Amino acid sequence: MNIFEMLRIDEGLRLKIYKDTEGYYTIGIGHLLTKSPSLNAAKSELDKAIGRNTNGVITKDEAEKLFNQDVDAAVRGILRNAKLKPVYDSLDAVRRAAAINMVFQMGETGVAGFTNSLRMLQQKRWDEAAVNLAKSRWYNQTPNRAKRVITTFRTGTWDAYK
Ligand SMILES: CCc1ccccc1
Ligand SMILES: [Cl-]
Ligand SMILES: [Cl-]
Repeated sequence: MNIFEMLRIDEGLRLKIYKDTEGYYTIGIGHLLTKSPSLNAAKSELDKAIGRNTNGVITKDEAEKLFNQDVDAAVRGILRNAKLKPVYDSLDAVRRAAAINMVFQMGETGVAGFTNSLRMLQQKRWDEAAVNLAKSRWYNQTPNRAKRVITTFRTGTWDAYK
């Protein structure tokens, strides 16, 4: 199992603009277009991202291409973050995917706001980190996805995704 497969399960795939769990215009595999309430602003952003006049609809290939760029960016964001990098480099491969998932979902600032959890993961105190991760708006808002990511950090296996 890998990051792409993991995120494809967590995010789904939609070829027409839709609103995410927070009510924000998104498309494809969890690609946020804009936080603005305007559908046009969203369509504008979409056309700018695809490089053509899409009219709110994209193909599967286009979706996958945004997806590759977004995963790439998430990882790169982690590596560039002084607070995140050290933790990320301390993790094994499976857990790294859990870290990428979080950043992809909520951005680097967001995650960078989980200080205590970061420290606990860095110390490899899995169960404790798992409990601390659960005390968050993230877990309360998207509990089933949070549980899957949390189990992944807790166990270091893909069991939650099987
Ligand atoms: C807090 C989860 C995490 C860990 C390392 C890097 C990014 C994100
Ligand atoms: Cl883009
Ligand atoms: Cl959920």
